[PDB]
Amino acid sequence: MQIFVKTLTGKTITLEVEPSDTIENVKAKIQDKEGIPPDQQRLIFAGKQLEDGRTLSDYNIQKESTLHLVLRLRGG
Amino acid sequence: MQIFVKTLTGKTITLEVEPSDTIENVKAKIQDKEGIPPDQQRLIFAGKQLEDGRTLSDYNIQKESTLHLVLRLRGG
Amino acid sequence: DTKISSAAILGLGIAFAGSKNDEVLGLLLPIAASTDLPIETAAMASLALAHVFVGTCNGDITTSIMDNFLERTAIELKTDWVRFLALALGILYMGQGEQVDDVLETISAIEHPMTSAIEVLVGSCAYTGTG
Repeated sequence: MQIFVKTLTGKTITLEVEPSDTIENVKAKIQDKEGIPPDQQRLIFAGKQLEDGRTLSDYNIQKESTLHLVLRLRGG
Repeated sequence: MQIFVKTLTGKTITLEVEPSDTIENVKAKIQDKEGIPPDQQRLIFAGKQLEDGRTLSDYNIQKESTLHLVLRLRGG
Repeated sequence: DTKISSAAILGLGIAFAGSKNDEVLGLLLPIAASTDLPIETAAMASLALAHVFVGTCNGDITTSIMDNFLERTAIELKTDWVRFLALALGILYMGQGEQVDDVLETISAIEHPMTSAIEVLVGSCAYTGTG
């Protein structure tokens, strides 16, 4: 399915994933798109935050779902 | 090349390094200049924190690059 | 009386007032959320930027400010500054924009009913409030 990812900056990303896909796999796909390191990411969806390992299915995340992505608490 | 190291609120230190230079090596040059021990340093660039081992070439850090010298201390 | 502090930040605010330089920010942000040094000169700084980026809101900002209300961390100390901080998050935007609406959605998506007080502040303002 094609899920969207809205950043806290002002941009969206259309990533093609599936239900069996692991949140970890997603974070990786993002790092390839932009350049943000996994150890520095925060995905939130209608419900709560997506933990590593689990699959997009666990969070019943369907297609066209907006994933609120936020960077770690830093400064620069 | 001559890279710059701006301190949060101290001064801008300039160190002559190269692309094959390892971050750890840089931190060493700083410890010799001032007195801050590596185990108490944190080079941040464009918001992207640099990890030890890597080289100034991995981050593409060119010459006259402004590095934000930040401190850190956590573990518990 | 008035702490020389205000006088200091005041000068800086009028310094890089009209200068969208990614430098000042690259220094203020950290000192505002570098996860280390105290939270003293931090709070003030946070406001300094708000004044400048009062209109055009950046990302690295709402990101750190947000990752704060949640993780907070910057706990090294505590006293009274959540007032000025919350205020910024409000004026952080121009005013008329559903953008804020989304933000609130994030704060609601996550637990931590402590920031509730804030949810009522920003909420009451902008849309969803007046009648």
